[PDB]
Amino acid sequence: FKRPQKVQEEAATIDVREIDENVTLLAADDVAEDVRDVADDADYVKVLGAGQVRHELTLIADDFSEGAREKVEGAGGSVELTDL
Amino acid sequence: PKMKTHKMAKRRIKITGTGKVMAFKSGKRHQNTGKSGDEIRGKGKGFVLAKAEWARMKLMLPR
Amino acid sequence: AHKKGVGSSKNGRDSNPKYLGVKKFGGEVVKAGNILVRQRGTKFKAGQGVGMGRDHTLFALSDGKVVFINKGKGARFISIEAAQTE
Amino acid sequence: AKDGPRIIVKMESSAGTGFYYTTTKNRRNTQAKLELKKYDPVAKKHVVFREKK
RNA sequence: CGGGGGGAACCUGGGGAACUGAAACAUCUCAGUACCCAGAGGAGAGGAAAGAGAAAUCGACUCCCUGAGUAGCGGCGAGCG
RNA sequence: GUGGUUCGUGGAGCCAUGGGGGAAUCUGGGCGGACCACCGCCUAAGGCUAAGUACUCCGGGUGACCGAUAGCGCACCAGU
RNA sequence: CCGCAAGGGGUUGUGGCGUGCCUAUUGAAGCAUGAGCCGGCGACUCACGGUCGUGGGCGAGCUUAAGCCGUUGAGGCGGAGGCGUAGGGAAACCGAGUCCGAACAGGGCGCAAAGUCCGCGGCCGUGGACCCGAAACCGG
RNA sequence: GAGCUGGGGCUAGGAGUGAAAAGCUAACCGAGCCCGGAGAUAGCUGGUUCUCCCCGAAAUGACUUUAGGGUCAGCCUCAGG
RNA sequence: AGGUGGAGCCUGGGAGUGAGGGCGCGAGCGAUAACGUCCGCGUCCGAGCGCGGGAACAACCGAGACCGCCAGCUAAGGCCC
RNA sequence: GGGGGAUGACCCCAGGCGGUAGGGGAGCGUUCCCGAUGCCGAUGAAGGCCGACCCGCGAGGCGGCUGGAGGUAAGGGAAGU
RNA sequence: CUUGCCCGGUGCCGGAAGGUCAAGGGGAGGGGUGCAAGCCCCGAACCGAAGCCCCGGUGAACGGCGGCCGUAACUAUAACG
RNA sequence: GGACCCGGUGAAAUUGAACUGGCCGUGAAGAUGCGGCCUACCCGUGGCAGGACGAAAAGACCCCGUGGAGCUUUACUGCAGCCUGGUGUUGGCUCUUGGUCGCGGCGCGGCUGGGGGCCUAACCCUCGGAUGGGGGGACAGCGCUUGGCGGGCAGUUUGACUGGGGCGGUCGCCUCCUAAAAGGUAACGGAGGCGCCCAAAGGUCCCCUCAGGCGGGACGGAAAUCCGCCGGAGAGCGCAAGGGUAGAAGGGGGCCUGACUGCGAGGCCUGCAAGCCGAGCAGGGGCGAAAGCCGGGCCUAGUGAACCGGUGGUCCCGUGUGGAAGGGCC
Repeated sequence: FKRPQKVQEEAATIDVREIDENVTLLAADDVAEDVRDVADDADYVKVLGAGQVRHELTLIADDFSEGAREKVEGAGGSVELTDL
Repeated sequence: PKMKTHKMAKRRIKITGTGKVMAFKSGKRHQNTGKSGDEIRGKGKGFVLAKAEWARMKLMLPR
Repeated sequence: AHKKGVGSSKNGRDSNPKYLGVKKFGGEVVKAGNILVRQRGTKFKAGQGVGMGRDHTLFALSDGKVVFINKGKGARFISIEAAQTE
Repeated sequence: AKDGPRIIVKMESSAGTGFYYTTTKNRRNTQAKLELKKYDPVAKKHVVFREKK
C-alpha cells in the first residue's frame, strides 16, 4: 500500500482544553484577549474539540474540529492561516 | 542500531497506544474464492495475541 | 507417478462434537447443544430424543442451538424461575 | 478459481447497470447462453440480471 | 631541464571474489569488502553549480552531529537503507 | 547494452558512458524524476584552488594499561 | 609425643558398614569416554540499539555535535532534534471522535493516572561474540 | 636399445604433465604449498569455573526439505494486584 | 456445601528440556513371544527419591534424607547360627 | 506466614527443608581507583612455611619459623577473578 | 580366416520448397497532454536469420538384432505350418 | 647370532588411582573392586600366551548434518567457443525480380525489399629479391546488438517418514472401529470414500403416505402394470461411510431466487492461523389471506497462506500545480 518514493504533505495536532489550560500559562504572552500560536509543544497548529472553549480568544491557526470551532463560538474567535 | 521486518511493518501491522496491534481479517478472499457472499462479510480485522510480541517488538521504535 | 493398492492402510482424521453447557447451568445466548452444526437452534431447553423423555437446562436467554436430529431441537420453553421480575 | 474447462466455469452478472456484479459458479452442462436473475447493484435496489460473461 | 626507486598506516583512480547469512540455493548478502595494479600527496578526495528543492526558499566543496534506521529498494524474504 | 544512485528491469529520471545516428549559439540549450501544457531554476560538452575531516613510521605527554608463559611474539651479542 | 596437660596429637590390630571421579546418558562401578603427576595460561565479555525491572531528578521530561573554561587540569553555556501531549484510517481527511456503510449493530480508541532522562541489572538484535574443533571454497 | 646416463635448461600446480591407475608434480596432490578472506559457517562434539539459601521441571501436543533441531502451547520461577 | 487450611487467578520479566524408560492395569500390533515396540489411567526414576528390605539388585514392599555417634516405639520385613 | 519486635533479639506453631537443567535472594576471597575532615612496617611490607581461637560457609584473625623490601584500606566504585 | 541383419529414435551429412520464429524494416490504428501547429508512446498487416519442424542418405557413428500355438517325429524343437 | 649371567650406557606410546585370585550369581544384560563361597603367606628373575573388553587410530563398513570434494546424461541455470540475421571504418559500375500505396490490369509513379556480376580506391593477405607489383575485396577479419547450439567448462540441487539405509510404500481432507464409555491419543492397526457436483436436490405455499409379502387379472410364467388386504419406515435422500429422520430431509404441482448487500449479540474446536453457528437490527425483495420461513442444499469431505501479476467498478494517491504512466480500495 506504500508508494514508489516520497511526496507527502503536512498538518499538526493542537486542540481545545489543551490550550485553555497549558495556554492558561500561555497568558505569559498573547494570553489576554488571546492571539494564540505558541510556540511551545507541537508543530502545525490544529484545534481539537473535547473540553470547553474559553479564555475568549481569537486563534491564528490552521483549523479545528466541529464542536471545537463551535465551543469556540462559545466565547472567542477563530482566525485561519495564510489564505482561507 | 535497529530496524524491523519493515515488511510485515508494511503489510499487516500497526499498534494502538493500548500497547496492542492489528492487521485485516485474512480468511481466504483475494485469490481463489468464487465461494460465497456472507463469507465475504468475512474481511475486517484480526488481532492475534501472544506472538504479537515478536511482531510489535521486531517492529518496535517507529510503529 | 501414481498410487498403489492392496495396502488399505487409510488413517482417519478429526472431529469435535459435545453437549457444551450440559444440562442446567448459567445460560448464555450461545452455542447450546451440539452434534450437528449448520444446526438450527431453538427456544430454551430440549427434551425430544430417540430416547423418550426430555431435558431441562435451568438456563434462559435469547435461544440455543440444535444438532440436526440427535439431541432434539428445542421448543419446550423453560426460561427458568431465574427469569422473573429482577 | 481452479480454472477447469470442465463443465465447471465461473461467471457473474451485471445489474442492467445498477453497475457492477456479484459471485457465481456455473456449468454449461445445461442451458448454455442461459443465465438471468435479479439483484440490486449499488444502483438503487433490484434490477434484472443477466449472468453471461 | 624533469623523471623514475622507495615507504608501517592513511588517499583516490584502474581491475576486482567466493565463503557465510537468506537456517537449500541460482536472485541477494558479505562489497565495491579482501586482494592485486597504477599513481598523487603530506595529505590526497573533492571543489563557485546544465546544483538543490519548491516557503518565488536556498546557494562552493568537505567534514561532525542531525535528518533517519525515516522517504524507500526487494524470490517485498534475509537484508540493504 | 551496462554503471552509480535508496531504485534489484521496474510507471523509473538525473549524471556517467559500450555501439549507431550526429542539433541549436540568449525568444539558444538541460533541468524540477514516463510524458505534455504553463511556471520556476540553471547556463554545461577545458582548467587551478590553501583552510575545516583521515592516518601513525616518527618525538612528547598521559594511564581505575601490563609485569616476565602478561605486554609488541621479541626489556637487550632475537625476526637471531 | 602431651608449647593451648586428667584432653588431645600420630600410627594403626581387629571388626562393622561401604562400588572410584568426571562429561554424554532410559539407565552407569564402570568394561563408555575424559584424565599419568605437579605448578601457571584457559573460556557468558564490550559496544551501539532495543527490552522489562529497579535507584532516583523534574512532569512536559531530556541531551546531541560544538563553542568557551581548563598542576588538579573545574565544568559551565550549546536548543536542529527525539520520545510522551489524542487517536482513528489505505487515503482524502476528520478528530476526543472515528473508520465499514448509508446505518445508529460492531472494530480501533476516549476515559488523562502522564512520562522522561539517567544510573545500575535479567534479556533481545547486530556483531568473531559463551571458548577452541574439521573436511572445503575463494585471492596473491 | 621406444637403452642407461651427467651437465645445461622449458613447461606448474583447476593448471601441468601423463606408452594414462586419477598416476606424479620437494616423501599422504581425486585437484599442490605459504600468507590473505578470517577468529568462514559448524542443529554435531567436547569444554563450561568460589560458597550458600528458596522452590521445584519435561522426555507430550500442534506445524515444519521438520524430525537427535525449533516455533506456539502444556508443566518452572520471581514482582504486584 | 464445605470440614480445609493452604492451593487458586490475572498482568508482567527470566527459563529449560521439544527424543525416557521401568511396573500395574485397559486396549493395538506381535507366534497374547522378548528386558519388543504403540496409545491410554496411576505410580515410578529422575546421576541421587540419597536409606530399609528382598543376599547382592535405580528400581518391586515400607520411607520422604535440615543437623545432634555411645535414647525410646514401630514399618515392611524378620527373630537355630 | 503470623502474634509485639527497641536497632538487636526473644517466645509460640503452623510449617516444611532430598534435588541435575533451570528460576529468584544472600554472602566469599582475587588485582586495581577512592586515601567519602582514612595511612601500618627494619622490634618486617608481601609471598612462603606450620597450627587442637572466629564463621553454616567460601574466609577470617592470631601466634611460632622464613625473606628483603612494601603497601594496607574502616567504604563505595571497577573488573582480562 | 572373416566380418552378416536393421536408420522407426539418436548423433551426423545433405536438402532448404513449405510451417515456425529474434533483433529489425515497415504502415493501418488507438492513447496522453494539446486553444492549435505539435509533442511523447503502445503499435501491427506483410517482408525478414540460423535453428527447430518436415524429405532423404547414413553403422570399424550411438545403439538395437521377437513372442506363443500346431505338425513326420511310436518319445523331442524339428522338414513344413 | 641375540636372548641369560658381568661391567659401561641407558629410551620409548599407554596410562584417574590402585595392595587387582578362581568360582557361581549379578548389574547396562560377557566384572580382580558388588553377594555368597573356596583356596589364599612376603618378594622376585627365565618363560608362556589367556583376561585385564589389552596398545595404535575420537571405524574407513553403517546411518544421521536441508556437511564437503571428484566424474557422469534429455538434471537447473549460465559462460567459454562456434553458427547466425541487421550495423560500422564495408567504396564504384551495371544486369534484375518482389512488395506497397497512389494515379486478375497493364502504363506510371515515390516508396522499399531479393538478388548477379570485374572491378576497387578500406580492409587483409601477398610476395617473390625495395615502399611496387600480385592475389582476395567490401570478404572479411574485426565492434556493437540478434538469435542458436553449447556438461567443454562454473555454480547449486537431487525431501520426510523408515520399529537399520535403499527397493517397497506414504504423505490432504470426509467416516467406522481403536478412544477403555466427556472430550482425545500413537502404530507402515483395521476397512472405505474426496480435490465432484445440482441452474434446480435452490426459496416458500400447496398436496403424497415406502420398501416388501400375500391374493386376483393384459401384453405378463423371475423380475412389472392394476385391484384388495398386512406394515416402531426394514425402503427414502446424486455421490463413502456414519447420524438422521416420514412429523420427513422424503415423492408432485404453484408461482419465486435471499444460491442477498450492510451486519451480527453470542458460542462451539483452538498453541497459529483457520474451521464452524447464530437469533436479532436496516435497505430490498419472495412465498402464504395470514402466524411465519428464505441470507442455496439433511449433514460432516468437493481443499489453500501472503505475496507475483489480469480484468469490471472507485474517481482515495498522483512525487513543481493541470493531467496521465503508475498506486492504493472493491
